[PDB]
Amino acid sequence: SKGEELFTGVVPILVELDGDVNGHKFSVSGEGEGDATYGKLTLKFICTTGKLPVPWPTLVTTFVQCFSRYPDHMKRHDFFKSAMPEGYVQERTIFFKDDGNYKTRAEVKFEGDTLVNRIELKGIDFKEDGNILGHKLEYNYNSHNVYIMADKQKNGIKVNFKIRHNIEDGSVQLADHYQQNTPIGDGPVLLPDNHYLSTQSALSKDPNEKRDHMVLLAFVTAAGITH
Amino acid sequence: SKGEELFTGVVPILVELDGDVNGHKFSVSGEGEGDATYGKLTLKFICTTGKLPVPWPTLVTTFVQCFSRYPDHMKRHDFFKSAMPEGYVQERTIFFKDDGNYKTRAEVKFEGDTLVNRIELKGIDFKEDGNILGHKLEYNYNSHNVYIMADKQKNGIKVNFKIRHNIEDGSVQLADHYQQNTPIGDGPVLLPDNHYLSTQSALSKDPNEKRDHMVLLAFVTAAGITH
Amino acid sequence: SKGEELFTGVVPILVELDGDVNGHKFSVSGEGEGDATYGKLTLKFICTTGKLPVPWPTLVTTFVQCFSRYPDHMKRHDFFKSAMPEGYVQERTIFFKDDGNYKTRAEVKFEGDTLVNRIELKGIDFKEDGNILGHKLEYNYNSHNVYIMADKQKNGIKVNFKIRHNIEDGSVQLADHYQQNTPIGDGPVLLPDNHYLSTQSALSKDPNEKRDHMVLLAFVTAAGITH
Amino acid sequence: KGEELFTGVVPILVELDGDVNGHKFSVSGEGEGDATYGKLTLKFICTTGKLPVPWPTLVTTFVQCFSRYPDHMKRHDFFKSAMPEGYVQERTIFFKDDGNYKTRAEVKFEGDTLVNRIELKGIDFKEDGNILGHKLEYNYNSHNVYIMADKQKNGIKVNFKIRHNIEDGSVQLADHYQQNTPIGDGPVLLPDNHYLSTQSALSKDPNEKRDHMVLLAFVTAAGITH
Repeated sequence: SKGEELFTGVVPILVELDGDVNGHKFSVSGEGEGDATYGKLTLKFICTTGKLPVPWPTLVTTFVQCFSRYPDHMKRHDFFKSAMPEGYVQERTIFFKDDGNYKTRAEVKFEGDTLVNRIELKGIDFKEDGNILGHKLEYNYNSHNVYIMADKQKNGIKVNFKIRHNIEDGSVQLADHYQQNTPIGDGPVLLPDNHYLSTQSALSKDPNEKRDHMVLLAFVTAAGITH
Repeated sequence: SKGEELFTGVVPILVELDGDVNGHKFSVSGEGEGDATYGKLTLKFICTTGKLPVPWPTLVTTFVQCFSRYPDHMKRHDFFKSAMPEGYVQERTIFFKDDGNYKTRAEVKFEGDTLVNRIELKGIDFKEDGNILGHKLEYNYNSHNVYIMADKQKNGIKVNFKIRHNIEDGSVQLADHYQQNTPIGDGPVLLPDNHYLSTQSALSKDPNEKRDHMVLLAFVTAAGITH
Repeated sequence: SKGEELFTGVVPILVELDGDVNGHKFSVSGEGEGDATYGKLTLKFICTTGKLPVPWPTLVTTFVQCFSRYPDHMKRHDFFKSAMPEGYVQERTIFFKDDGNYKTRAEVKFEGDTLVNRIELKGIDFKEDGNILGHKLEYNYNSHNVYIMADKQKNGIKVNFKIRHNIEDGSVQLADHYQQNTPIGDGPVLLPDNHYLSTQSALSKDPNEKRDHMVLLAFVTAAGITH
Repeated sequence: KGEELFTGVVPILVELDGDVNGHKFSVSGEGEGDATYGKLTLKFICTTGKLPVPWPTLVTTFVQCFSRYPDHMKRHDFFKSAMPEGYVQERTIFFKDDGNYKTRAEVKFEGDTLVNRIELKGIDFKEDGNILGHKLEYNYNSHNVYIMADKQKNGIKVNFKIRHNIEDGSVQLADHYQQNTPIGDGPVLLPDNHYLSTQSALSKDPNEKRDHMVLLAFVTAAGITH
């Protein structure tokens, strides 16, 4: 696609999130860059309102699948890049098993030379001392496959996966993600055959940073198609 | 699961289809056996009403995913066998791109020692000299991945994939499958995490058979989960 | 490769083996066809000297990897078709754990329009009532990955894998395969990056065949490269 | 038993003495690994000054014991089985149309630290080539690392081919021939054939003045379901 050409090098990224979980309001700003050639992202996020009222790992998926590496033999299946520069809307509901849910809406588009992800998040029905509001999730992250299908009637894609968040007591908290992406612009996009994205995420801290924050490094690679 | 034990050896299979495509009525009977230990199926189908009014390859998917091989580390994700012996209802719409569609409903269950697949099929809006009613498909079959997701809210699974049917002029006819599977019985069943089945199908003819028929050998293996 | 073009359709196959295992001399003739577009082989083998003195499954690997399906994105890695029509020599040692070994030399090449596999096999040091000469192997077959690497100095490849043969008492007999393939002709061949072949095999009988025999259907697909 | 040593975060030390076409250098590295996620974080410093070869050419030389082996493949993890006593890792790396590295390393626990001590000899490099001429980009591709048992040495043989992107758009290949053997007398796990899928991110420390490399790696075993 034409949008693909915008990703051949290193692209600066900005992330902005306005959040409300059980009435606790908060904001996060992020910045970094993406190198889709290697399917690699580097981002740092800061809670600018003080302490983040939910665990950092619960927000990883919310904080730019246009940086996925699509191998050459799968390049006609890259919806994300095909929607650029005008972008796409990404909406999710994330159901935390035996707990509350997040609902998110984001616009992912170029603003000048920068890929910008602007999100609104609303979380409801969380348990005051469940794993989320009780901060019981470990500061780590597992590898996942993100399943993608075309949604022709909406000129976009439907996406589903289930994050496994390790809890401090040895158990796992699941977070079931129902996701849709739809183009912002009117130009044609690539609607894919079924496939998946293999995703790895490394969370760390900036030793020079005193605010509540998260450093993220991600690798994302499309797979599953040989026709 | 309990139902898993029913598939440790060779199980006889019967298949019965009653069909109507654009008003053309037909019946097909099938028989053979499955060996889920190897993900292997061998079946022969006969059109008992005369000539089959659609190409045999378009019915391959319609004609027992309980015979899939689930490797030991994925056995908790085998919905199909866990629903046995009482079985499951399998419903599909199959959309032939630029052509008509099949809607099917099937009960797959043990009747005595035999696994029985009883199907009703209705096809509508087919073009009279399209690839299907014009018999323009080659007698062959590609390898496909069948994507499975849980639908817990509806007590079953949702399955999606797109068959590529090779056409006699070198093009491909796409057949987009939307499938739902629901237990028939009351007992506990396994709802899987997202995964796929890798499917290969060999079509052939019985040299001693003068009626319109298809011999089918399949291998199906589950993949995609390491957690 | 130029040799690739010889496999775009269905290609008849002939197999001939002369064997001697612990002094037991036997001969097997086989015939059928291959369709590399689908990675598919169908073959029937007959022991023309009487009863086979070793179990049929032990000879499956010996009885045409040129019929593998190489996906379009991996076609530069298909050594086997590149060596045609002049062909290649395939040599193996097969070490049956806690038992004897087979040593084989085969020529695989076109003779007219037919792909012929002509093999000499020598087996030594088998135990008289071990799993092999004692006929304790089940008539079935598991799926395997066949690992391929280039051998630049021999202008060919080196191949390794270990077959798991199921035994009648529930155990497994291992057969470790050390394999080398070299071109017969002096024309250019394709030397691959490391990859593997995913292989599935279905063994059956011809109900109207009174001779000692085996019917074989195989699917083979190359994988492991996206660069 | 060696498995048990990797359930949590394990500090790492790396020490390399090198000589490439007579150019002597040393590198010290440190960080940690978390095999539960197959994840490594390491920082390397050239302590002798400028590194005389590109940082990417040394990535594979600078602890496969931190690979994630999924539960169904745990019987195939040679690397951890050799711990704490360790293994020797030897390689020849052939750079196509250029010279070669030969390495010998001991990888073992020294107290609670996993330590990788390497000797590297490089020869027959072209002074104007991709390596000594510093024409490799500061990046890294994903690779599969193919492992087989070597029963008669009671270890493994490993082969793969690194693709290093060149500053003009071409690729410099580095064919790795690798062998690992136990240092101790204890039993080890000899695996069935399989591979490790490897991803590597190279970066810089914005406050580090010395010639250095920051590396993050993810490594996961695959290919077995029997």
